[PDB]
Amino acid sequence: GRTGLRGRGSLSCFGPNHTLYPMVTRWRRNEDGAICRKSIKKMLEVLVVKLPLSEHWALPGGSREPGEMLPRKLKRILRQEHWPSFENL
Amino acid sequence: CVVVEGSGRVADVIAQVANLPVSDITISLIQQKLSVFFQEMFETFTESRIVEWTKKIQDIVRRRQLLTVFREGKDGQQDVDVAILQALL
Ligand SMILES: Nc1ncnc2c1ncn2[C@@H]1O[C@H](COP(=O)(O)OP(=O)(O)OC[C@H]2O[C@@H](O)[C@H](O)[C@@H]2O)[C@@H](O)[C@H]1O
Repeated sequence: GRTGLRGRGSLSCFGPNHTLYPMVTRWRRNEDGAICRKSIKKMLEVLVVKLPLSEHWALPGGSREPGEMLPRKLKRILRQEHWPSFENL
Repeated sequence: CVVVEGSGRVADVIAQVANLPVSDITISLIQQKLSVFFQEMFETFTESRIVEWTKKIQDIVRRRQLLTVFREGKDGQQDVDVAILQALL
């Protein structure tokens, strides 16, 4: 539809600017190791980042300007260097 | 047998399933209502205990003549006597 602002803005190029948002999920265990329980469903854990000048938690997702290292474009400094390519595999 | 409402763990889970039809008991519904009231030891339940307690609650709420709830009317909070008399009759 319409947004109200003509132009490119702070985005890279026109149209879509393609990016990949990976998420990691795992279960939340009790002191015993069994799954902690809600009223009906269960408890889930995600791994999130907080940047020093974002004041917010967000997903470690990067712009898909590089091919496979776009999660590394989110998480080269975050995850690893060589084992990062292994986890990318 | 008269059960008293608003009292404890087993009393509430019997009193909730009082006027229900006998076929409407689901083994999911049993552990659902169980783990909220047994919330201290809710994780200590296994499936064999759930099916045993479901069978027992089934065979109890079948015989609707021999059971009564106190209902915890809580506006007069009259006596046990008004409950015990009807549970006699
Ligand atoms: N979907 C969104 N929801 C909320 N805020 C957003 C979103 N997308 C972008 N922003 C905000 O827009 C601002 C500019 O976007 P980018 O800088 O392109 O986003 P990013 O590169 O992921 O963040 C860079 C981070 O580095 C710090 O220097 C800066 O404080 C920023 O938090 C950022 O502060 C970011 O918080």
